[PDB]
Amino acid sequence: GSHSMRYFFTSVSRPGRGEPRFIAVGYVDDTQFVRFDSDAASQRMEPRAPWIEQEGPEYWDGETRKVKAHSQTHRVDLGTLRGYYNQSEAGSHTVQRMYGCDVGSDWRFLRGYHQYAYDGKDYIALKEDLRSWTAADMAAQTTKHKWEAAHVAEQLRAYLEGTCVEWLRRYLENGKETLQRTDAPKTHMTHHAVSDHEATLRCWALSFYPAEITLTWQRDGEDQTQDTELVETRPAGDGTFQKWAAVVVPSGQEQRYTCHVQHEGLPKPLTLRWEP
Amino acid sequence: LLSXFGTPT
Amino acid sequence: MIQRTPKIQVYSRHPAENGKSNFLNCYVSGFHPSDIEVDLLKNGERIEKVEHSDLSFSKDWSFYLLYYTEFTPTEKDEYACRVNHVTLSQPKIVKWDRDM
Repeated sequence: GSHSMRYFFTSVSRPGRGEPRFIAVGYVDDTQFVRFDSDAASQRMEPRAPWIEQEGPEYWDGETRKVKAHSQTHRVDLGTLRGYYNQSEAGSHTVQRMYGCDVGSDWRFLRGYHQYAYDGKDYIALKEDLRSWTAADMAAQTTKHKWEAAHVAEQLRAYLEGTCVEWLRRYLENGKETLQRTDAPKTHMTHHAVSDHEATLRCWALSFYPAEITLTWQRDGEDQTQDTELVETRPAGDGTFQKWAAVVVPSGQEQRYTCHVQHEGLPKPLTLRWEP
Repeated sequence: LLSXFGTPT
Repeated sequence: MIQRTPKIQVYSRHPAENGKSNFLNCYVSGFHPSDIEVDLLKNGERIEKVEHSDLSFSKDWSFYLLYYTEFTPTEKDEYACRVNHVTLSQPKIVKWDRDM
């Protein structure tokens, strides 16, 4: 739906070399407002967006406290887990966590989610009815049972349906300029002869927000998921994204190829053709 | 805003 | 436990004009686990004034990271990006092409 607040935790064990690395990140839609890194000077929750800097010192102190609380939970979790799966003390292992809420175009609660992985694998996810867990294996049933006793989901339902939305709403208001804007992709096309009898047509989308886009090639109006090269979307740095999609054509036959571009910033999709 | 609940597996 | 190779991209923030100050980006994504070496080379030699966004990951739990360092493109300066990962025999070096 129209708006989403997510939080991303990674903890990485380093056995020979001290306490696990912990990195927390918060996101409103495709925008990063806060960051904690255990290997960084300040040892504080730091801003990364203009519309969060205005928040008072009660905000930062809180977050710093709670985020250190989170890293301390994760530090235990790497112990318990290594044990559950009986892994040696020798190896690095990764815990990843992701929670937050989506709201819809009226900014009422759409949906909650709270997902946990170990070593890049689904371990335990809270189900969309926000009452029950999905356990990926029988290490993870142990945990589920543990969290069923400790009535965990009940206390997550409180935050996801309440505080999560109510501060999502807040971050949208205080960042109206940035968070509610849509940047249409600026489109052009380039040519590069490749082979004596071949060119490449690279169709470009630049400076778009949010990050959801679709670029397709047609030959004579018939779609070509064939013969094409599509780079995964990527941040400009400046809070906008870029994408390109290339097909390689038989030279003299460029005019036949059209690249088509969808984004919510476009009412009617744009068709672009090679045109010196 | 972050949770107040530390979820040890 | 998993292992994805990182998919790298080297690209300027804005369309490159020789003589005009710009940003060189090294985007490594889709990778696991997180420990990764990444530098930005000028004609082979390491650029030290580099900055990185905070580790995060995507719908499939694969990590992503942006390394960037202000620079001014020219006709002859050759910018690249060296990434090493535990999924790599040898570090990858990916040259920047201003139309990729």
